[PDB]
Amino acid sequence: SMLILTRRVGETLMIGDEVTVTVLGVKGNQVRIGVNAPKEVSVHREEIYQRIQAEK
Amino acid sequence: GGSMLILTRRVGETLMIGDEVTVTVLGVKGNQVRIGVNAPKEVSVHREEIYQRIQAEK
Amino acid sequence: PLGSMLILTRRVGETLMIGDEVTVTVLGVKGNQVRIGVNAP
Amino acid sequence: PLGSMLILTRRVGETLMIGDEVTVTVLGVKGNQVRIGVNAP
Amino acid sequence: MSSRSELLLDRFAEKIGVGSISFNENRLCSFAIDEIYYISLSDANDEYMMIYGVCGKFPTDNPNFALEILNANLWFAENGGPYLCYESGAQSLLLALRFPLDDATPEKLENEIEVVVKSMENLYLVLHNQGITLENEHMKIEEISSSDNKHYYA
Amino acid sequence: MSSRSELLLDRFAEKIGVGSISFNENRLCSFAIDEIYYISLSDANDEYMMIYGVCGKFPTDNPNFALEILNANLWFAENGGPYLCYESGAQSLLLALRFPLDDATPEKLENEIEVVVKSMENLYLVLHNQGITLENEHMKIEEISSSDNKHYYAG
Repeated sequence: SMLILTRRVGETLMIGDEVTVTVLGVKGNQVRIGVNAPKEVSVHREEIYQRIQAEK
Repeated sequence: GGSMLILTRRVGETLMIGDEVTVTVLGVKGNQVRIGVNAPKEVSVHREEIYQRIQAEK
Repeated sequence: PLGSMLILTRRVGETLMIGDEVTVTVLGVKGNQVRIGVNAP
Repeated sequence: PLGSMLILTRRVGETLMIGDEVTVTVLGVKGNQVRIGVNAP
Repeated sequence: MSSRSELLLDRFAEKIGVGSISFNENRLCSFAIDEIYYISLSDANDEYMMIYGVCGKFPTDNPNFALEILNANLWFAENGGPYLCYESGAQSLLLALRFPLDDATPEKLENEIEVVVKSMENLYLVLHNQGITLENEHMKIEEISSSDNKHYYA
Repeated sequence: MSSRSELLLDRFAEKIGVGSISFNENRLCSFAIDEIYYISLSDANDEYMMIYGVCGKFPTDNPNFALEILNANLWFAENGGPYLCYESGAQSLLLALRFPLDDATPEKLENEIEVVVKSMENLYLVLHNQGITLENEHMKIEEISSSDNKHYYAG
């Protein structure tokens, strides 16, 4: 279930009860993204996480 | 005549200054010499040009 | 100024992992508007 | 395998300081032999 | 006129959009990248410029943290990235990167500052994943604390 | 041999006369320059080689020491390497410096290693003047304790 939505710079979306994602800015096709999440909730660049796990 | 005592030492030989400092010629390669120094922990050892620039920071 | 907020950069097509089962993908960008894809647990 | 010995390289014409009163200068080199200039009280 | 680093800095300021950035008594200036990242520039030598990405106040209580930062310098060395450093005057954690002034261009200066910013992003992510958030104080490097040993560190 | 990095290592072991040197299981080979300085080489990737100068065992008591080492990285950054680092496996202080494999000759590799050696000497010197001598334990790096965060440590 992939939820597709739209936000503008300065706007926010909630994921669950403890995580909020903020659209901080746009430069070209790059989006600055803010994340509020607890300590135990890890944040990863997905391509970096996949390279980590590809090495066993 | 810049140095008071001039002498020669071969690789593996030793020169003593006083009785608490020992200078060892460890190796020679080209015009650079590996030098070993045994000295008390409070006696400081410096490359003279680096010490001069430590003085340059007035 | 933003407190403990973690700030990342994501280009169109790049994905962000949150936790073990949440992913956020930048699906498109124009102006100050971006489209986001959130995979739900 | 040199223990607590302090080791440093000196080119011909470079000087080594020991304490405040002693200097050791590499004056010349031939083969495995070195000419050393020493200043000490 | 100006040194070719001061002229480069004014030209980079106009290209990025910050009003007027100038070096100070200690040949240091500080500014904000996208109003998020504190970058300081040092006009130390006429052959190189220093880029400092101030990450945050160094954890006063964590002895393992310094060792983890040193251990991360391994992989920063592999990737040719900036150096993880500690500024003792402000007790800040820094990312330091040398920028050569020969063939220097505002485009290259921006791209190297971007490398510093990207490294800051990835470090902030790693620190967050370890449950660490660095305090945000003394982010503008007014002055670097000097040491006698700095001339030997080469 | 299967890379220009292996051919570089073989020609370098010939030029120095350290005998037969070969990258091990983890592509880490350790040797001694002048039978004095412990240096390890890692075939990091197909584009770069890593030169590690193992200074000694990291002090266990002084926490301020880690702060001094970190502060020293400021000035090592001004002078173009090497990097003062900590290796978690052997608990050792070391100087790391990458070597480009483009146009790489054993003379260049030897000169870069000499830059590591000069830095090791300077570090030994400043530690002695501070009153510190590093214990000489676990000098040969056969394996590097890897961190999952290594892929994030880049710009």
